[PDB]
Amino acid sequence: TRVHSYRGVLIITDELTVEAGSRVSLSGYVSDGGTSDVFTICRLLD
Amino acid sequence: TLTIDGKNKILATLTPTTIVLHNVDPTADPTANKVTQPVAIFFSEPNNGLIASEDTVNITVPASATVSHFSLWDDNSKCVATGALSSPQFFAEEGIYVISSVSIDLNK
Repeated sequence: TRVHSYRGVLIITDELTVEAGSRVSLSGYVSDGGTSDVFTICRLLD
Repeated sequence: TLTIDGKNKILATLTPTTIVLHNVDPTADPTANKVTQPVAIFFSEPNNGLIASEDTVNITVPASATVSHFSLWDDNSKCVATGALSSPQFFAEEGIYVISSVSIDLNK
């Protein structure tokens, strides 16, 4: 009788996954003119 | 002076099912120094008068523990065979001890 044993290595298996997300943000409004240069009263003529 | 046919037709009835790890050499009936909780160990079919474990067995070893000897147990809570593993080890932290195989052999 021997009963003699052996020894191995520590083998482990795992599944890893990292995830993320996305969101789009928008801000708009109906045009009521716009930032202009030389905002002055005018007198058009044809 | 048994013959292979005999040798085999003997270990078939042995069927160890449990393995317990010990810090020091076991006594005649090892009851103390049990460092790891018992776990199931699936053995195999006798062939050429020796049986060996088939599943790589992983056992939890507590912190600040040493492992140098093992004792196989059967389903009747009776220790069957005792021995020492090839390389002892100290587990300073919580870890897992791996045994590739244990082979009960009668060829010598």
